Amino acid sequence: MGRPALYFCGSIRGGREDRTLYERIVSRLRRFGTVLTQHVAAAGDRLIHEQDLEWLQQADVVVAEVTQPSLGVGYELGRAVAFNKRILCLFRPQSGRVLSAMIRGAADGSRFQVWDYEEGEVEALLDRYFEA
Amino acid sequence: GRPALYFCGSIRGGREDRTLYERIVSRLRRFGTVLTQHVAAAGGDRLIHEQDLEWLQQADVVVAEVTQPSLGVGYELGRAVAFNKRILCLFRPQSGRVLSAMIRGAADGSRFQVWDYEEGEVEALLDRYFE
Ligand SMILES: *[C@@H]1C[C@H](O)[C@@H](COP(=O)(O)O)O1
Ligand SMILES: *[C@@H]1C[C@H](O)[C@@H](COP(=O)(O)O)O1
Repeated sequence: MGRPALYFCGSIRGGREDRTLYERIVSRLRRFGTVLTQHVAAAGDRLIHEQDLEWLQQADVVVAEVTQPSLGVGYELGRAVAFNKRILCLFRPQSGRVLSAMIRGAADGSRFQVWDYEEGEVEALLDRYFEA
Repeated sequence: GRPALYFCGSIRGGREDRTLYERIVSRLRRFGTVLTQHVAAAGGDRLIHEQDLEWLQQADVVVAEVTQPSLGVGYELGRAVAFNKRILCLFRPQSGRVLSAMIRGAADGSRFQVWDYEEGEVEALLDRYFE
């Protein structure tokens, strides 16, 4: 509790297409606090559910990369909204996808923000959000 | 008309299973009023979010087909759990996918149930759930 707790979410069983980007995000988040996340660099379901729920409640900020569709990321964002968490979502329009209306439409520009970004930009945008 | 039955399934995550969603929605109509975005373009997404949240809050039972990964379906299920809704999830293992741990691990066998099924079983299973 001596540093901010930053909870990172991104697709796993939805697909690990963006795993490298997730590691880039996590690595940068470590500059701004303790990172709580299921994601581990390449280098039971009830327990997985309960641990991520535990991390989520501990979180001061929830950071989600929402480009790859994922039930778990969506579920974690829904639980996070119900917990009144500050939320930042990061989405890549160049993927060719249209972001879920439930995520884009949940944005209010303050406590729930959805930022579009392109390859090469995410570290700069994280610096902006966390006030480097 | 009650019960109100809220159906969720992938849309912008992919419409791979849209025909199965229609089969599910058609069978749900036998047991209650069906509230769903599904019917057989961003820029106004706030209105979509608010409308599905409205339907979810009115729902007596939430039915989700969770085979195709979807942020919206997952988000709706997360909000549904926070609302302490009765939830039924339906998953097809023959899809070759491993269902999200956040959905499978949310199950408690009563208020939150996850049923595996195969093509051709979904109507019988819905009949069974809704008595
Ligand atoms: C909670 C942590 C992680 O971000 C998310 C992964 O969900 P999947 O359904 O496995 O993609 O769950
Ligand atoms: C709310 C209703 C529907 O089941 C779900 C679809 O989400 P997508 O992110 O568009 O797949 O959203």
